[PDB]
Amino acid sequence: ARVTVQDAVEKIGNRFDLVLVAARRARQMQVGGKDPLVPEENDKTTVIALREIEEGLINNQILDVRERQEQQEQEAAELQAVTAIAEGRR
Amino acid sequence: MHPMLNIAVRAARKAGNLIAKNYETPDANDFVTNVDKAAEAVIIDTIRKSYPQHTIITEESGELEGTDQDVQWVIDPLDGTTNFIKRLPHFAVSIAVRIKGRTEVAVVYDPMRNELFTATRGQGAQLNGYRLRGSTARDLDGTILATGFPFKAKQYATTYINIVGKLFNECADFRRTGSAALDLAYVAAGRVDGFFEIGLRPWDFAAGELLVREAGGIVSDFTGGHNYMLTGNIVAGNPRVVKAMLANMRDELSD
Amino acid sequence: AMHPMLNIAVRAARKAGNLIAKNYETPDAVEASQKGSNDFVTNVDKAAEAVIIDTIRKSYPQHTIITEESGELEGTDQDVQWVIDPLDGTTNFIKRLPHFAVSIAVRIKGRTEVAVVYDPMRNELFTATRGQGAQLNGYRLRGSTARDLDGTILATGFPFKAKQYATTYINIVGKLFNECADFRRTGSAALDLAYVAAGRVDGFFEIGLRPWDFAAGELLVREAGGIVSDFTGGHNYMLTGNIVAGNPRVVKAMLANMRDELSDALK
Amino acid sequence: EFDAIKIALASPDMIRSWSFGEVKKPETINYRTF
Ligand SMILES: [Mg+2]
Ligand SMILES: [Mg+2]
Repeated sequence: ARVTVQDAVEKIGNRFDLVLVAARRARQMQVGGKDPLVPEENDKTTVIALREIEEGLINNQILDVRERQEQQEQEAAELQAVTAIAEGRR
Repeated sequence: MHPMLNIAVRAARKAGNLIAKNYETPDANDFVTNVDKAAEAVIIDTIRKSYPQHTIITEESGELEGTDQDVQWVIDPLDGTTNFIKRLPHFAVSIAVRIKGRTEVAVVYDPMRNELFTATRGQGAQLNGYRLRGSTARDLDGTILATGFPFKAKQYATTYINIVGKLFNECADFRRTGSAALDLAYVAAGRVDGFFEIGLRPWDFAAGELLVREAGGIVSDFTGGHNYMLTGNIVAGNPRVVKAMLANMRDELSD
Repeated sequence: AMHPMLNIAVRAARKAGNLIAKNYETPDAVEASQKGSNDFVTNVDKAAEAVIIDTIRKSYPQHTIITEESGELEGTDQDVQWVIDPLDGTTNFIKRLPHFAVSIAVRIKGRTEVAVVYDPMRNELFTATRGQGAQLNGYRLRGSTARDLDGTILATGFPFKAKQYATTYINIVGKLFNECADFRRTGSAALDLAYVAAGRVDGFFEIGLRPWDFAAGELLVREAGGIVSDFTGGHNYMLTGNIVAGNPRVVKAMLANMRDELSDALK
Repeated sequence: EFDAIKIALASPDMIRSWSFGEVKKPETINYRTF
């Protein structure tokens, strides 16, 4: 249920950065969809992202650190696999 | 010397066939590496079927071992890649088989002109049934230098420039087709008198150095030593011109 | 259709190149003699020049001919010239280095109209006629679409006949090696020009070239999108023999880079 | 792909470089054969 964006722009003191980070999070939740944190009400991913923003648990830093954690896990797993293959080829 | 050479020749045949086939998809930086990987992979299959014991050494895959670590396969599926990137047809496949800390089998195959140079240590290096008798020049008079600009070793840029300047003051002319392996094959077959390049790599010259030495020539580094295997600094040709070149090029080096 | 004089020229160049290939596989039949600096000239030059002259006179018994050997054979007419090099890179054919070509171009009122170069070893046939373009064995030629001096390949020639510029030349090359990726050196001006027009090398330049060593390639690189000039941006390159050629961007960048390194004698 | 626009005159060599040929005849399309 989104009718305004004032709470969101309060959590991010600029409408421009607001829509930017919210579109980034919505793209996350739409393609390669991370599960939406706030329980959706059968709504589009856009308002889901806005709600997750205004609730106070999504912002620029949170998105960046989540991306970095994903990078770390991904690199650790794939490097373990490549070392296993390296032993398998010898 | 017969079976190893036959296997290597068939491998170079398949590599050149695939390369020339893929040479007909015109496009105007990545797919060149893709067909490179593909030729390397079919080479790898040739290595696995025939003699699965030997070990492979490629610029791409590093070194992939089996059980017989005493037989290293140094296979560059492409030399002078930029040429094939620009459709300029001067490129070849370079197969080498080193045994007991020493190169023994060498093959360089250009699929465009169908140039298939083979080399076994001792009995020498043939081409299509012909023996490469090196160059006839005794000095740097009127000779040609298979010169190579270090487009990967820009640190020695100015030094190399001063060196080639002294040379062209003394020598006659250069050549550079942008293919180290084929440059070595050509200086081996007397097509160009002398050769010298900076910052090369074992998978590049692994076969060409033997092709040269079997042709009444020598291969060395810029200081007459034998560490050119890894220092990447190579000068080659029949001994007369190599001596005449070193005597002029020593006194402006940095290594 | 196909330009008439272009057809005659390409037939003549085909015959000359077949004779060249014939002389190639016999490292015995070549009986050369030194004429200049660090280069011979062979009997094969004379044979090919004779074949070309005869084939031309067959269908053109009055056109003027120009050649390094016969100088200028002034036919009864003097507006239609045929600049001929039966061999570019005779040094390479001496050492049997399989990289050379025959070159034939036609000047009308001083303007090059048709031009061909022929590499018999790879059976490559660079044709080019004015106002219609350049073709490689049936494919169009647009030259390298590179837009700057980065990653480019630069074809060049060392002045084995005028080695005085060498030092200067060296500096030039040195300066260029600061930006460009790699150079190319085949000892064959015509094939360098062709490759430029072929988009195989992204730029060419040479100090002190002979008039009949580019008059065929220059039309190729012209009608293949590229431009030619001297080292100062002018059109006097036909006299100075100082050539730069390639797509407009790389030529402009090379000229801007070389404006300083060059010497006043060349400008 | 870019961050600027340059504009200036075009040398005759430049213009001839752009072209892929030289038009010579005025008539455009034959009507008995389109
Ligand atoms: Mg390689
Ligand atoms: Mg000539």
